[PDB]
Amino acid sequence: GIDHTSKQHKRSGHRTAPKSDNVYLKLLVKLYTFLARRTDAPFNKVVLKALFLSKINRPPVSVSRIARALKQEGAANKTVVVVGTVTDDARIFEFPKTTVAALRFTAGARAKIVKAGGECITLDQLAVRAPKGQNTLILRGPRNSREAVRHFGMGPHKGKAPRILSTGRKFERARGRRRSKGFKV
Amino acid sequence: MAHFKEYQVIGRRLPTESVPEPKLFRMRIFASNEVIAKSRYWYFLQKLHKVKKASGEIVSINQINEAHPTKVKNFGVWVRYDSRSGTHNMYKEIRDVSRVAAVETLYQDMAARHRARFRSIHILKVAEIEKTADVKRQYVKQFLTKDLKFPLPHRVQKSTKTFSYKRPSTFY
Amino acid sequence: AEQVAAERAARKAANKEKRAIILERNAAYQKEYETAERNIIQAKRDAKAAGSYYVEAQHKLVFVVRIKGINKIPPKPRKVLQLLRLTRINSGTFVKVTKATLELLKLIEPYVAYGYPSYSTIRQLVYKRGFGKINKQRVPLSDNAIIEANLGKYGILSIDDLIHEIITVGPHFKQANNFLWPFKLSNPSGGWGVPRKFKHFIQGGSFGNREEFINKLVKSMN
Amino acid sequence: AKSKNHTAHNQTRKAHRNGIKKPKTYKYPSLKGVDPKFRRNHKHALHGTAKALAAAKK
Amino acid sequence: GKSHGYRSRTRYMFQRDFRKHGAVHLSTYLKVYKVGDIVDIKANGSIQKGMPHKFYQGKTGVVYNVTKSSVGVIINKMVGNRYLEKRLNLRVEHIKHSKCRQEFLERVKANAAKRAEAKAQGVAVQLKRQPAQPRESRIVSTEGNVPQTLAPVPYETFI
Amino acid sequence: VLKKNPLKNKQVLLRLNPYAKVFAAEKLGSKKAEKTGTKPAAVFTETLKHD
Amino acid sequence: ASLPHPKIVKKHTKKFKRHHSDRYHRVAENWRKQKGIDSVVRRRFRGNISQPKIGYGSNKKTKFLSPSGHKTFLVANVKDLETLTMHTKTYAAEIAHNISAKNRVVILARAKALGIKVTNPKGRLAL
RNA sequence: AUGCCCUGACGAGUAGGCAGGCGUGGAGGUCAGUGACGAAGCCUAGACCGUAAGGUCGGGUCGAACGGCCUCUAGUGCAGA
RNA sequence: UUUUAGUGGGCCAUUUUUGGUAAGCAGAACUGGCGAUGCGGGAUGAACCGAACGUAGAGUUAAGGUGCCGGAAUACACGCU
Ligand SMILES: [Mg+2]
Ligand SMILES: [Mg+2]
Ligand SMILES: [Mg+2]
Ligand SMILES: [Mg+2]
Ligand SMILES: [Mg+2]
Ligand SMILES: [Mg+2]
Ligand SMILES: [Mg+2]
Ligand SMILES: [Mg+2]
Ligand SMILES: [Mg+2]
Ligand SMILES: [Mg+2]
Ligand SMILES: [Mg+2]
Ligand SMILES: [Mg+2]
Ligand SMILES: [Mg+2]
Ligand SMILES: [Mg+2]
Ligand SMILES: [Mg+2]
Ligand SMILES: [Mg+2]
Ligand SMILES: [Mg+2]
Ligand SMILES: [Mg+2]
Ligand SMILES: [Mg+2]
Ligand SMILES: [Mg+2]
Ligand SMILES: [Mg+2]
Ligand SMILES: [Mg+2]
Ligand SMILES: [Mg+2]
Ligand SMILES: [Mg+2]
Ligand SMILES: [Mg+2]
Ligand SMILES: [Mg+2]
Ligand SMILES: [Mg+2]
Ligand SMILES: [Mg+2]
Repeated sequence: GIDHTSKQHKRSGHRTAPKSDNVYLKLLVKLYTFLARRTDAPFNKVVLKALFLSKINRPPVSVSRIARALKQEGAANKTVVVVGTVTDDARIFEFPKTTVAALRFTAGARAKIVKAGGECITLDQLAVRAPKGQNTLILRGPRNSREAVRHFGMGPHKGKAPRILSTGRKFERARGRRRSKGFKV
Repeated sequence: MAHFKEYQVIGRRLPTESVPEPKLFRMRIFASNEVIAKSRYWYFLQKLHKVKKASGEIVSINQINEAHPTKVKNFGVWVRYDSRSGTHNMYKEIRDVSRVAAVETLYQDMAARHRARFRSIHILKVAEIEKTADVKRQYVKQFLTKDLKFPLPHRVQKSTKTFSYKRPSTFY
Repeated sequence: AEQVAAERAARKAANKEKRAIILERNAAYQKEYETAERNIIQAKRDAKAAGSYYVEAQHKLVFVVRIKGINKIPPKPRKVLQLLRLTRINSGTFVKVTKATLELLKLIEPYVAYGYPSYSTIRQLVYKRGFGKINKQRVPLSDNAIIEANLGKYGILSIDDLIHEIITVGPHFKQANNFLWPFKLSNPSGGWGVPRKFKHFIQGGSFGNREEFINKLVKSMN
Repeated sequence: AKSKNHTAHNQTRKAHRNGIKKPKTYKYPSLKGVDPKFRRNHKHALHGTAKALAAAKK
Repeated sequence: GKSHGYRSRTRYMFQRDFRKHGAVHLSTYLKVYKVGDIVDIKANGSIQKGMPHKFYQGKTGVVYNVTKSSVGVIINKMVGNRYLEKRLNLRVEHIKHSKCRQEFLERVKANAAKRAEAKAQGVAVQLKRQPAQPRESRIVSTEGNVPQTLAPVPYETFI
Repeated sequence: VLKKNPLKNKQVLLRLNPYAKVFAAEKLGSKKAEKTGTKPAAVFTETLKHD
Repeated sequence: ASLPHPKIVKKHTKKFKRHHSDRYHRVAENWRKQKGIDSVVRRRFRGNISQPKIGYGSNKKTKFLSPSGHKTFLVANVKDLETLTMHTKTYAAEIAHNISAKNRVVILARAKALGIKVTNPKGRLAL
């Protein structure tokens, strides 16, 4: 017998492959498994991991988020890399010429990039023209802006958006919400 | 305890800055190995002095042999022990050729006759009785007469065979 | 023109100076163990001549064998045994003796036999049972190149370097001792002595401090 | 029925199966609980530090 | 029924330390507490306002807030299977500085000082503390100190 | 694939530790000690044989 | 014949019979795990039957092999036999239980012509 | 290439969780699948594979249909009530 | 970080405990167990001792033993009855 100090046969808790049975996404994982094994650049290990990520763990990156990262100092000529979907933004009125390498581009975000002289690039074209992640810039979308994260940790004195179906008067704005009706939270 | 060994143990009570060279206490310890003899050292000095092993130091442990291991000696063993209902002093006489082989008999005798264990017994003193007629006990004064000889009746011979063929004899 | 033979000439050259280094450092250790024991023997003889008492240097290394199994252990000695990497019965570890370890030993005293290991038992344990922790992965030592790959930054290049850092508690004892995966010893070959193990050695069992009689017991377990 | 009222037997085994955490301190604590006079000035003592930093770099 | 009030079971703890009753001596009110100072909480029973609850007697914590007569002290309290940050508003006469932190801060000034002449020469000055190492060789003399003790004593009742 | 034990198997005794050849050559493990003629003090043996 | 292989060790050749299948006719010998809370089988009391567990699993070098050294492939017709032309040292044909007697003639003729061991070349032979 | 291989450690378990599989009825595809020269069923201290769920084969009985695989679906697995 | 199952009848032992003459009693504290757990020993036993479990082989042990059942000394030694 062994005085164990740790839970035996513990899995890592990390995806080692995508749950998706997408045939082309397995090809990209196959491409970047080879790169992360054989290149020793840290970009390919981050990218291959982010190919495994689930749909809420790959939030969309807007083109206004792409443009705001190109306003960074000396980052105008880098290659924006989004392991996920690139979406439009009509809130921005000027978009810079740049190279964006994403999985998917929406039909508006492809329009706003190629109208400004840019190029929308698949990640296998990125690995051809930048196999070590040369001059690249990974952008990630906001995870905690999801409508489901608001209801996480709902409790007393937390301010965390009750799981509700009905909104307005008569729906959870009474005893437990004001010092008049009963108590306050 | 296959055979007891006598040790001298010398201990010190660790030097302080007020007292360098402390006073060097020595005991004569009957024990099996040196581990027990040092343990028996600190157990006895803790009954005599404000010292313990955490504040003291063993400076010498030496095994004392018997000077004449092939000479028959009458010993007088002074012993204090705990019974089931009190503590008693005791004087016993053992005739033997070693001090460490008289202490074997004493620990055997006090266990057999008084049910006294090793942990109950303090050996106050082993001394060799130098002169005959200073021997007190009669069970050892038996074996000190002139020209003593005795038979050994009823000899029982061990066998290695499970069967005998002769109906054996006990002559000797 | 892949050019193997010059590289094989270079590698077989580099192995030869590396064994030359190991050979002279083992000769350096062999002389220093011999003079150290000769000095201690002569120091006792000199003090006895000069009416004095040579008091030895107190022991700087113990070897701790866990002699008790897993169940029914109180929470405090259970945690100390895990911090000494004695996680199963008959496991062994060398422990540098300080006050911070002399109080760990008093906590786990009715579960372990410890005592002072000699050069011979340190040499035999590391030769026969010596394993390395390399990507945790328990590598048997079996070659000096996998000691130098992991302890060369402390200047330990052979197995006899590793014994030397254990018997002489060097400045990199901690890195050399934690490199050694805890010794997975057998049961003792002539038994334990002692009809009952779980009394103290002083009263006639096995546990606790048996100061130099750890060498009889561990060589029986080896 | 008569029932065993209360015991804290097995309560420290459960308390250590998931490993008691110290509360994970941070640089820059919250200024909740501070003397409001001190916090009120500290808004200005750090606003002007940023003005004297941002103008001096540009 | 059962009683679980605020000063329950505080009979000896809030007591006033024999022949030291009376007023609080003025060094308590002249001590200076800054934010980040590490203080020992010991309630003075003769001051009933700003008095800590019985859980915090003997606990040690860090000053976070300073008001007119009171420090704000942060204590870690084990609640179930985790520790929770407890923020206590205690007047400064239940509070003294922890003398360990004065002993630490001098060692910081010492280790800065000892590393200075490590920079004059002889790098790696070995400034870490070490435990009580085992003793070295000795040679115990016997001049005037011949080894003597007798045997164990017999049994006497000596009433 | 298979751990061989030095203290058996002289080949692996020589793979590790090239001094093992020299130790067996000069015999080094049964080496003599010089015969010095120190005698103890009078007070040592008197204290040893003390009652 | 077949490829060289190590000696096939089975580790448990005995059938794993259900508890009390010998005792009641309604309990089949098909293995069922005793999920009783009192069950001396489930608690592994000494004297009781063995339970299937993954330690009894066959060595993967010799797993699925017949004692002839082949993996059995079940063959219905001549076309299914001819997927084994190259693998005559790893696979043996077993003609299915529902093949006609005249169709079993034609399969055995091609397997002789191809060199395939057929493990049941005696079903539906008029002898 | 949820392949092939190297290395190390580990293996108790009720309630309970999850994973990988076995089996049943019906559906889409496929094997130009099996079949009156005998489908399915049933019996067989005959054989084989799988740790197992089970799968396979031989023999006897029998007489009209029924399987493998990739998927879909459920009135889908019994010793107890 | 999210989400979710079962549980929310307990019981024993060492030590310190309250009540009770006492309890295989009624109640607490700390730990270790049982429940949920087989294995070797205590003849037998939920809780004791030893030790926790994949399938095997070889060695060595633990606690307990070694007249015979029954593997192992009708061993050695000093006494006592
Ligand atoms: Mg033997
Ligand atoms: Mg209850
Ligand atoms: Mg009260
Ligand atoms: Mg079988
Ligand atoms: Mg079976
Ligand atoms: Mg069944
Ligand atoms: Mg039960
Ligand atoms: Mg399991
Ligand atoms: Mg399965
Ligand atoms: Mg179907
Ligand atoms: Mg047909
Ligand atoms: Mg039929
Ligand atoms: Mg039948
Ligand atoms: Mg019909
Ligand atoms: Mg149904
Ligand atoms: Mg059933
Ligand atoms: Mg039925
Ligand atoms: Mg049932
Ligand atoms: Mg409830
Ligand atoms: Mg209930
Ligand atoms: Mg009472
Ligand atoms: Mg049970
Ligand atoms: Mg027992
Ligand atoms: Mg039992
Ligand atoms: Mg009994
Ligand atoms: Mg018996
Ligand atoms: Mg085997
Ligand atoms: Mg027998």
